[PDB]
Amino acid sequence: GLADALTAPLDHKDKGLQSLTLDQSVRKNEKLKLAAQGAEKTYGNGDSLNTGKLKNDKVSRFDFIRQIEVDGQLITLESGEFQVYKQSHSALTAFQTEQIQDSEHSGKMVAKRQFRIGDLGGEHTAFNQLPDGKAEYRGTAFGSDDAGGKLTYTIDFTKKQGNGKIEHLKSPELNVELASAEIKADGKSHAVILGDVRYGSEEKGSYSLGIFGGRAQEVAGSAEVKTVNGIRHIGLAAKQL
Repeated sequence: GLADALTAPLDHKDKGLQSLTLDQSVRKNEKLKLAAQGAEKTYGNGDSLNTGKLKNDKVSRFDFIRQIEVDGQLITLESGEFQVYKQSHSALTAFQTEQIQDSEHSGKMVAKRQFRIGDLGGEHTAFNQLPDGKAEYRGTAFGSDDAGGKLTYTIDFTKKQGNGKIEHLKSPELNVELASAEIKADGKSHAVILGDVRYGSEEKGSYSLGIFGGRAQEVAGSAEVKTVNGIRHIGLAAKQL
């Protein structure tokens, strides 16, 4: 499904989420080239990724090159692995950097590793159309070199509160509690949750989730965990059973 995501047109026959707009994953004035399984495609800011072709509830992986066109020619600025986690009403992306442009010689690349979240999108649940009871979510938490995290989350729509936890990441300090937090209305009037992240009794950062699907089937977003090495980013996506 990787080559097809790069070569085939959007087809509503494929399982949703059908597509994802790459607003954050491609910066204005730059281009993003993805390659996998013998195919490639280049994206500009605002283009859509064909997530329809990707498998649900798993991380799909592409090689990426972030490029800039300067007076006709394409210069590589960064390369590595582009990750996409697909659910039915939501999706998110992330970047594992492996190389960056040398700071002095534009034509040279230098080994360098780092990790960051890209886009989060899908069919946002309207704040004023939230369901009634309580809901349980289960899914994935993924960070640099580790897609084996397990996300547990619970929403009480009556109290408009959510809370949960991350387990099983290889780095134990990343297995944090996602502390109780209020469901609020976005600037786009979408339902969102912003909360603290905790380990033991202590605050360790923050998390941010959007609620997706007509019936709040899904949550997705990310967490930042403060560490002595220092901030670690974790992608988050879960769904009702």
